[PDB]
Amino acid sequence: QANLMRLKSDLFNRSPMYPGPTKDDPLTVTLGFTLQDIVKVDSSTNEVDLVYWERQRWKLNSLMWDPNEYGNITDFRTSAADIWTPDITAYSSTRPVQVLSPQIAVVTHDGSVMFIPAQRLSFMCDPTGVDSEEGVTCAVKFGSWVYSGFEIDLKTDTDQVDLSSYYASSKYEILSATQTRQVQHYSCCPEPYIDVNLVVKFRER
Amino acid sequence: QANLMRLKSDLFNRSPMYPGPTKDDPLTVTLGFTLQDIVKVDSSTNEVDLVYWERQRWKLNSLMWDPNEYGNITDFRTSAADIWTPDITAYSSTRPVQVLSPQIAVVTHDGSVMFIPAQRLSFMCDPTGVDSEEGVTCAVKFGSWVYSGFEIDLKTDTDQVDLSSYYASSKYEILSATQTRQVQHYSCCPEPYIDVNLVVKFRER
Amino acid sequence: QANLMRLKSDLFNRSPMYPGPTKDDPLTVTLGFTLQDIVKVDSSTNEVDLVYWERQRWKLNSLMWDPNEYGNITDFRTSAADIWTPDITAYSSTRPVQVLSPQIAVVTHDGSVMFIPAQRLSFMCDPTGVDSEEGVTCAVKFGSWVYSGFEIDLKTDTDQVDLSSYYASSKYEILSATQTRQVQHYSCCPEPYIDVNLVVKFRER
Amino acid sequence: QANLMRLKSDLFNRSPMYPGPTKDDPLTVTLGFTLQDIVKVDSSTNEVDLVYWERQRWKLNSLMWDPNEYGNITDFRTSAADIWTPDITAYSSTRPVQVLSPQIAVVTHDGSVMFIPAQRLSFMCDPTGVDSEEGVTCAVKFGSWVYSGFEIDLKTDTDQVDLSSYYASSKYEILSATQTRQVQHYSCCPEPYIDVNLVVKFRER
Amino acid sequence: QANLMRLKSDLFNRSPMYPGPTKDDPLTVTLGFTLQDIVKVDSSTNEVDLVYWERQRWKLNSLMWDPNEYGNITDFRTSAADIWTPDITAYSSTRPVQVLSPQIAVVTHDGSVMFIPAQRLSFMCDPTGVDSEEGVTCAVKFGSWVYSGFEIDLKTDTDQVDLSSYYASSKYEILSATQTRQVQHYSCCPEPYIDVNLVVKFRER
Ligand SMILES: CN1[C@@H]2CCC[C@H]1C[C@@H](NC(=O)c1nn(C)c3ccccc13)C2
Ligand SMILES: CN1[C@@H]2CCC[C@H]1C[C@@H](NC(=O)c1nn(C)c3ccccc13)C2
Ligand SMILES: CN1[C@@H]2CCC[C@H]1C[C@@H](NC(=O)c1nn(C)c3ccccc13)C2
Ligand SMILES: CN1[C@@H]2CCC[C@H]1C[C@@H](NC(=O)c1nn(C)c3ccccc13)C2
Ligand SMILES: CN1[C@@H]2CCC[C@H]1C[C@H](NC(=O)c1nn(C)c3ccccc13)C2
Ligand SMILES: *C1O[C@H](CO)[C@@H](O)[C@H](O)[C@H]1NC(C)=O
Ligand SMILES: *[C@@H]1O[C@H](CO)[C@@H](O)[C@H](O)[C@H]1NC(C)=O
Ligand SMILES: *[C@@H]1O[C@H](CO)[C@@H](O)[C@H](O)[C@H]1NC(C)=O
Ligand SMILES: *[C@@H]1O[C@H](CO)[C@@H](O)[C@H](O)[C@H]1NC(C)=O
Ligand code: NA
Repeated sequence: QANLMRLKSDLFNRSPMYPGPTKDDPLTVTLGFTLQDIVKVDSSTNEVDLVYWERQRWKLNSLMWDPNEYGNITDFRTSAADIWTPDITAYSSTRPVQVLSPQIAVVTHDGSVMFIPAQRLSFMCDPTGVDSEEGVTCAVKFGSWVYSGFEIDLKTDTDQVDLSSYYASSKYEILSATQTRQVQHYSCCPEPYIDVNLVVKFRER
Repeated sequence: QANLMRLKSDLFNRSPMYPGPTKDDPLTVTLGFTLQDIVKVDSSTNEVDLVYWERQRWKLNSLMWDPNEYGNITDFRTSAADIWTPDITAYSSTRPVQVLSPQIAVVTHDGSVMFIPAQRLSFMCDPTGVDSEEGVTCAVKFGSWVYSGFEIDLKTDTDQVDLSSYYASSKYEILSATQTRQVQHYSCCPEPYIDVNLVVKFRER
Repeated sequence: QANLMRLKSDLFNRSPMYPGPTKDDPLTVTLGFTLQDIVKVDSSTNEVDLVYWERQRWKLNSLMWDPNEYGNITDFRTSAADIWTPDITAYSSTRPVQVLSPQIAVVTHDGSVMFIPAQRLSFMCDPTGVDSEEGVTCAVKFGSWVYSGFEIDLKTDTDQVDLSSYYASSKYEILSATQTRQVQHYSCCPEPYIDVNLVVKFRER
Repeated sequence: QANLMRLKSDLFNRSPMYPGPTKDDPLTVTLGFTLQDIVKVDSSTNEVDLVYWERQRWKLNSLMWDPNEYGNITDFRTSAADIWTPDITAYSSTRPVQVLSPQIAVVTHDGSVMFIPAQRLSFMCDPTGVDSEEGVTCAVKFGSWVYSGFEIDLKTDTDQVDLSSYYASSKYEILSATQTRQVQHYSCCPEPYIDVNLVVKFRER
Repeated sequence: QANLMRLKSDLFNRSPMYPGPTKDDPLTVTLGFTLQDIVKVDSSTNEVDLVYWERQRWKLNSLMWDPNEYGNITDFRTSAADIWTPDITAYSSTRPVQVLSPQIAVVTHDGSVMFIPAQRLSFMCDPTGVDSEEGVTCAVKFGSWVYSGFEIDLKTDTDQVDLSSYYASSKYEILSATQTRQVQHYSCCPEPYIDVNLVVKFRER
């Protein structure tokens, strides 16, 4: 708490805050999902609720420091409201996402930030076939809402969704879960937008 | 990050916020709807729920700059709470509108602002006949709540609601989707009032 | 915009906020209701849901200005948070009232304020007989919570509830809707309180 | 209004907020309840919902003033957020309480404060026998959450619950309703613990 | 109350905010659960709702003080927002935890802090067999969300969950309730994490 108080002051109070990436200084955000449980399936309205962890990672020069000047501190924890965060969001949610975890990020001396919110999400899915052997497939896109591919690019560290914390006695079993970076060119806008596509095939019991 | 900080502070920290339009200095807000899905139909209460993107566009002289002065930044993204926004509301909602996307807008050097919140709206519609071949038509009007057409004029770039992102496997099919500007030279108050009427015709299957 | 910025700064940033009325300087608030729809009837809990606009009007000398001193501005819109508002509330709600419109008010140069929040309200009503030819009668009264008649008085411009914007395809037809000034005395307190009684008789179909 | 603003400035700005009661300077909170309706009874979850008013009264020397020094002002109204309030909490709630009235308090020149929030409360109650003629009895205790009897004392003005505003067409019929101060000493601690027990016997029709 | 104001001002305002523990200056959080009721069991979504109090205890050296310098004050109550708090969270919640008690803590002159918030938690649990004589078992982990064992270790003053406040007329009786410290090693990280595993076996009637 000696040099850690002095470090956080030198980063947040003295210096201004990141106003977000630009075309001249773009940013790459790494995205990884941890599927925990499929909680609800509404066939009357086509809604499916997921509980998942959202791994987000990015790096800013204006967060870097030299450990030898701050008690050999390599990393720290702080409120996610102390730093800038990307506007990563689902394209087809039907309700406001609810947050299940503390909003705290980890900041490392290279300027890399690690932020992993646990969330609950209702989204659009016709769940017809979930009670069959073949199951049913759903998909929901995640990406920046207002920044283009020239300002925020996405990447994944793997095409496989982490299922190592999927709830055992879940009403549903996961057949396949894949997260896949796409580059989307919409008819509305001259700039492309980049998303990671969370695709899940699943079935009952 | 260097020129953008200076730009954001010159625009926001060096002038009081735009107090809004007046009779002498009216404003034109362009409006457009993207129907993503019809999410709920209640024939017992006559409530229908929509998920849509509401595109709002306007231009302010006080938000103009010369890029040459700012490292040739032509546009930037900022929190919607940094800038003035129009009081566009649905005239027949039954529940508070729920925001599904980040509250971020796009400001351009010409002074223009693009703001597209994704939203869930519950409004008044008798869905009787939805299970017929002919379907049922709902309608909901959007406009400024407190500004007359003398301060805020409305406008659409097209009469057709954007259906390019409509849920491929939706519970309902859209038969027609129109967005129409309407002007009341009388609405219980001696003053011209303007709305954009959203008319949606749809049926089950 | 230059003059309006100045008027608002002069009103809101150079004088302490109005501390509300007192016995020595009372206030009269005008109240009117516009019934848009009866959205829910629950005979198992005796709750009825209304959607209405509540019109509130009052005058403060501390909001007066001479137009000549400010570009001939005669009136402007501002956030309701910028001004004092009366604590008018429904007496028999069963759930927190929900606001459906922007919290913005019109201020006029003579010091008059017009504030019209659209709302959804759940209140105590036994709807027994609503499917009868005669119908059922519900009532909810609205008043200040902590200001007596010596500090806040209420009046109405008409005794008839505005039904000109009632949903044409509502589940319920309105047989009569009145709004009446009433003096209430409580056992706890000597001072009388003033409210406005909203009486609505309606039926199905 | 000049004297009021001056008085408010003197109480809330020329001084720090009351840090709360201590063992050297204890405080007595008078508690009284007003039952308005019993709105929900869930026999499967053992939850009952009340709509009631919680009357709290205490007196601070720091809130005293001589009316002669302030143009004869003997009392005023002000947002509950401007002053300290006791942590009177229900001990067996199942859900967060929902506020139904404005949060304004009345402050009298003797330093006394009167604060009466209207609330919807969900609490633990096996309602078995509510349809019988003997009905059912439910109870919920109210007191400080973190202050012992050494810091906050509780007191009632009467043992009868105010039924003068009980909903006339309520689904239920109140057989008895009492509010009783209770003290429980413990062998580990010299500090007593104080609560007011709200006991309601009721039945259908 | 004069001494208390000066104490709180010396500890909070004339001192930098505690930045949380590190590898160098780690922290031990003592954890305890008082179970009040099992309020909901959903067998179609595998969700169980608990209401409980969560006793948190820890000690900062930065919150120590000499009572002799501040009028023999041994402890005081203050908002949980005035001080740093551990990010203890449930690992398998399905909805945001709902706080039922005031967010106030107690700080002792030795620097120790006791924080006991009442809560409603929804978590993943297959309730299959609850209506049987053997009953059913649920488990939920609680621990820091961003800190490892190096920064935060957990402790329990006992291994039995307090059932002395369990609702007597509950829909369910408890068969066993344990709170047991566990040390994990998730594959993502080379550092260990501490958690306390609340395990509850129970049944109807
Ligand atoms: C990820 N985001 C980007 C692409 C679409 C969804 C969001 C919002 C944002 N959308 C848009 O900018 C957008 N959408 N429509 C239908 C338009 C029509 C005309 C002009 C702009 C737009 C950009
Ligand atoms: C966009 N807005 C304008 C047009 C109607 C919808 C909203 C509400 C606003 N309403 C009104 O201003 C309004 N309404 N009633 C019944 C009144 C009676 C007397 C004076 C004013 C009003 C006007
Ligand atoms: C409209 N108002 C609401 C809140 C305060 C003033 C009035 C009267 C009423 N509340 C009262 O103030 C009130 N009620 N009871 C039973 C009391 C007992 C002692 C002192 C005051 C009261 C409700
Ligand atoms: C207001 N309070 C009451 C209700 C819950 C919150 C607080 C905590 C309080 N509990 C106590 O602090 C408590 N209880 N027992 C049996 C003890 C034995 C030794 C030391 C402390 C306690 C109970
Ligand atoms: C369960 N966890 C959460 C809460 C604390 C213990 C652990 C550790 C912590 N972080 C992680 O869970 C975590 N980190 N990375 C890089 C991951 C990659 C894939 C899956 C999970 C993670 C948060
Ligand atoms: C508390 O403070 C007083 C004042 O200085 C001190 O003299 C005394 O030791 C303490 N209390 C007792 C035991 O008198
Ligand atoms: C755009 O502005 C930049 C400022 O660095 C300038 O270097 C550049 O010349 C400008 N564009 C043109 C016309 O080259
Ligand atoms: C307002 O209007 C009057 C009359 O038209 C005009 O003479 C005066 O200059 C105006 N004041 C301002 C500042 O616009
Ligand atoms: C209160 O002020 C008025 C004068 O404005 C006067 O009637 C009265 O004397 C004053 N109070 C007392 C106690 O005199
Ligand atoms: Na009243």
